[PDB]
Amino acid sequence: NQVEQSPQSLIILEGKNCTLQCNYTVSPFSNLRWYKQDTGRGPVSLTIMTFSENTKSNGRYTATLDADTKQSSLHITASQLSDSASYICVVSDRGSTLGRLYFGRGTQLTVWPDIQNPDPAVYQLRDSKSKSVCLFTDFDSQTNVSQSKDSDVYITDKCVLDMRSMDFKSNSAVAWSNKDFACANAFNNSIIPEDTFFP
Amino acid sequence: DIYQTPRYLVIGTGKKITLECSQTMGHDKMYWYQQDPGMELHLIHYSYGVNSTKGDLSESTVSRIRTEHFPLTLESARPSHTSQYLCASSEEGALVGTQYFGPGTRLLVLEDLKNVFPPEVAVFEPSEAEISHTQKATLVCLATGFYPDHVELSWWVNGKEVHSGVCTDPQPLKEQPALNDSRYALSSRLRVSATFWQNPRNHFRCQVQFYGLSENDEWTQDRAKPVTQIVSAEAWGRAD
Repeated sequence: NQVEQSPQSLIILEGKNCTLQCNYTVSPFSNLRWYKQDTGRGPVSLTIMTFSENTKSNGRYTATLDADTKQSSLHITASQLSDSASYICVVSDRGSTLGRLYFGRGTQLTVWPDIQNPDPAVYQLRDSKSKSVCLFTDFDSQTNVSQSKDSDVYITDKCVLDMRSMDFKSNSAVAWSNKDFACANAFNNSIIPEDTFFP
Repeated sequence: DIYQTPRYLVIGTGKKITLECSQTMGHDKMYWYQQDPGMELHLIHYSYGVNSTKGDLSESTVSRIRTEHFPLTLESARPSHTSQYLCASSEEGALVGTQYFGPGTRLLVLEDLKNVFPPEVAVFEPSEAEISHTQKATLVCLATGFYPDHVELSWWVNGKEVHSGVCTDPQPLKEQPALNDSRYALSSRLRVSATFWQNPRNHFRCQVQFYGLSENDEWTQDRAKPVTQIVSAEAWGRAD
């Protein structure tokens, strides 16, 4: 590939800064752009740059271009959950009629909420009566919760939830089964902390 | 803006497909991209202008007749085509400009449609334990037994869609992951203040939009045809 990105992926807490790297062998050079592609959605143009302009700014994003060393950097300031996405470095090249674009493999960025006061708990949601659900919530970000097929029991991946009026953010995960199933069964001691609210 | 339809399409082998791309921005240059999962974007077709017709990647054809419209066509469909298809345009710049993208189309070509199933949606009301403890109420929605993966889940409170306090699984779960074609399950959470939930005049509705077959499609099975459709579940706030 003629467009290279670094790192492959990284995970940061909200409010912190990160820098993404891009290196290219594309010749002759024309221009450099950074795309932000949210999961499942289409790419969004952030910044475009040429050899003449070594810097560009869009919001909390700031891009840099060194044409000599053929390298570019994207700097995110005060990261937000919405920043989680793939970041694509796109390099443009001069042409006989018009243009060519070289897309590099994106850098995966994941932003986690910074949870000041964890209040981890496991609740049982009233059965619809129309399988029953268990809710593991308020745990901090470091907690690893993934999907599980044992046996007719299911567990989902943790997900961040933002209540904007209360400036509140929380992580949650859900588990359910048709069967014997109880909430203390769905989430066992691994992984839940030693202090976890059960009723 | 820039528009694309359909968002999700599932279709059988041999059938003809047409994908819509439209822009009111009056851009002369337009692009089509094919993107596989964890794949880079691939230029498939592009057009300089209003008669201009092959990209860097090599069966589909594109038609540019009127400026605003740049549809893409697959004459005969094959599983090989399964992928996401993005359309883009370009603004004014030194004679590529700024590139704008549509929402894209997730295209799934199956040889047999017998496996397609509609989802079942269920809402689960907040626990009393959570309310008194956190002074907050979380509702959970489950959509299950659906295939293919084409789904859009949304929450509607008192008639209006709400994005705040909502979390949805990025990826759906396979119910039987050992199996290649397997119906799915997807959950979502809506969290609101306790008093809010404790108001009985408050209505909560979890909606899943399923993209299935069409009336045009053939169905020989016993169960009702799994056509595109909306499946809902609702709860009314509970006074304690």
